[PDB]
Amino acid sequence: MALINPQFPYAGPVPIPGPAPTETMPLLNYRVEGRIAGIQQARQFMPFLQGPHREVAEQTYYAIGTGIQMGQTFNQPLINTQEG
Amino acid sequence: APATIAAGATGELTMYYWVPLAYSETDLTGAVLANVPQSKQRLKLEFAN
Repeated sequence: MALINPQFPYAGPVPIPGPAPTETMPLLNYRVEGRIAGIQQARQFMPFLQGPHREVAEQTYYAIGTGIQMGQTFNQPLINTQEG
Repeated sequence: APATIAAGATGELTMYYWVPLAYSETDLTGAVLANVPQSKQRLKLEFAN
């Protein structure tokens, strides 16, 4: 967006020496076929386990029984003959 | 390395080299799959004399 100087104008570009025209043109680089080499193993001996863990520990229980329940020799009360 | 080993003295040297395969620790360009049991790798090292 330059302003044209009317007192000192200039013309378009003139030819100048050039950079040997084939040396600015590249070759198209020619890929050969390739292979991810080797026979891959199916599994890996991992350093960490792959499953979930638990944040807190919960107390577990198992039921037990008591035993054969016996009789008893109670201390027996007195007879309510109007004193009680 | 000691800067000067005198006449009759002994100097101890230590050097570390990083031989790169991947470009960086976040760019894996150049890394090698090595999960192949029958295909070995090889790291040839010539040392001084």
